[PDB]
Amino acid sequence: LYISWFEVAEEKETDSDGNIIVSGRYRTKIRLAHLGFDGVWSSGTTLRE
Amino acid sequence: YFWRSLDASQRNANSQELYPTAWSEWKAISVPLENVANGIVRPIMMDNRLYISWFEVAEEKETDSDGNIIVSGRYRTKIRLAHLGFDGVWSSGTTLREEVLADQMEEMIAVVDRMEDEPRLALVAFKEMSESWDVVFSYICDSMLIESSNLPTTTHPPKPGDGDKGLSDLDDYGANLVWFYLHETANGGKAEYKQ
Amino acid sequence: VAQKAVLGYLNNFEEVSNLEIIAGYQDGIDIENDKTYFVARTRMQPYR
Amino acid sequence: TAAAALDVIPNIYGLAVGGSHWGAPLNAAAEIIMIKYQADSSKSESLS
Amino acid sequence: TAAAALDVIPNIYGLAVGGSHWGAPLNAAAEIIMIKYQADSSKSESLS
Amino acid sequence: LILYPVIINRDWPIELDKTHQGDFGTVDDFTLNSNYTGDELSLYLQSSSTYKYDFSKSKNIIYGIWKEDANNNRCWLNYKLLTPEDYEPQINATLVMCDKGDVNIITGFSLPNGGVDAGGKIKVTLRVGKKLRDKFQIKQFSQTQYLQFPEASSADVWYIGKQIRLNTLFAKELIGKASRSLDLVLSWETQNSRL
Repeated sequence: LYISWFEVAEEKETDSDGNIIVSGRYRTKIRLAHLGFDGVWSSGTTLRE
Repeated sequence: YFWRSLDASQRNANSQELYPTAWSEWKAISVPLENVANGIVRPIMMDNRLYISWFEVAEEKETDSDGNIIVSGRYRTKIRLAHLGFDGVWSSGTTLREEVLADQMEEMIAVVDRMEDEPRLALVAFKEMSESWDVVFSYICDSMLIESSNLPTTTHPPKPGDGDKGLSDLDDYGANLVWFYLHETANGGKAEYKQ
Repeated sequence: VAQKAVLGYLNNFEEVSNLEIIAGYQDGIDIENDKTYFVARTRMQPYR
Repeated sequence: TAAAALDVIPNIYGLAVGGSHWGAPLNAAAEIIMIKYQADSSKSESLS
Repeated sequence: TAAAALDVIPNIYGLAVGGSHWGAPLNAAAEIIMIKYQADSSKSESLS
Repeated sequence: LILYPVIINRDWPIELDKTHQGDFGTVDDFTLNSNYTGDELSLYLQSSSTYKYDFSKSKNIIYGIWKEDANNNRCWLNYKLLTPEDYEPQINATLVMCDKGDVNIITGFSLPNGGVDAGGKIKVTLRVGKKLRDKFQIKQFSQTQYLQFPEASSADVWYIGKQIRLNTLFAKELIGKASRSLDLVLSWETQNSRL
């Protein structure tokens, strides 16, 4: 058995010109966990970001 | 914070008075209430279950697409509710609908049980003192903590002319209710509200 | 004391009766014999 | 309790605002419970 | 759990943004485990 | 929607589309049989429309099935050398082709030049049968979650068309009674409530 989801947060990136890149951008990542044979949940982990 | 109760029964049949037993003990409340918005709270007891309700708010410095700050100021706010377990201990408490309001609606709360119908629904409302066009924010819940479904349609539908926003049925209803308390006031003028 | 204990159990059982299903996945193509799994969460916060 | 209550207030000013550690009151409450347990357990010893 | 869950939200506004203590939920979970152990161990005493 | 594993059908490929090419003709000009073979595709091209491309003039016409790709690898898969005076010739080839891309094939008449010729052909696109998918469904009615089976045309597996409850509102009774006492909960009435 496995469990899967994702998480995301916005980051206020800025231009080379120092100004903010007002378009907005989103750090996000895929998350997965699994159950051990001993009947306990994995700590979970992240795949590609 | 503490709560207690008083019975109106327990009089002697002869007495213009009540037994001492009528007064309950004062009891502590365990919820970490210090985040309260404005030193304000309402208890509700229904169906033999006790509940406690309030709200909280904080300002957030939002900014324009142009990067500049939106100097009008805006207020993240949220409705909070807790209840006592049968085992005699307080719930951890929870949040209902959230908002980030364009203004600091902060003039306290109104709460009651409703029987305009059999469900015995739970309802909470908040207000701001536009003496006319008083501004209201509110939520309604099924006792199983489900947002209540059915309501009468908006008295102020969106775009009632240039007032393009109108109101959401929910808040339209709540507004009517609070008006039924602070404008409909033959029971007591709105200045009396605080007591 | 036993009353207290059972009231606690009942309290948790409330949340059990308030559990809300979220999603499910089939073990395989044969719905009519393959097992299936489901996930659900609490209405009350914190979400469990 | 009072410590977390105080720490509810915002921290930051100027061209930015930074609020406060939202969970602090709830964290404190949990620890308060633990502290109660700590005292209770310690008392038992003296009686014994 | 709820404390860390709440503290997931961002803290900062204006010309800057400052997020939240990313590890807080995992840290809380670890401590939760420890708290479980604490209770269990304490129970053993009463039985003994 | 209820989810389930992705699994290859392992039968005839799903035909995607067809086109016609050469100096004449239409997409209707050839009938293609394309059943799968275990590991391999298999094709059985029944020509029509010789009379709409080339017949009784060009001879030693390559009536062929040949490959296509992003490079027009028009490599011969199977062909008959004939005069298209036979208006509806047939040719066929098993195609291992275990690369699970979308297979493109040309099917029709050509001169020995194998191109830029009066012989005309259609072109076809085929894909591996991904679809083993079947419906099963989570449902919501009133407050309760529930399930229902498809009205499948399958054998009479009793599962067909059945419906199953997933949740209960029992909580309300607990609230109403435990608040007071467990005895009310344990009452025969409670156990026999038409919840």
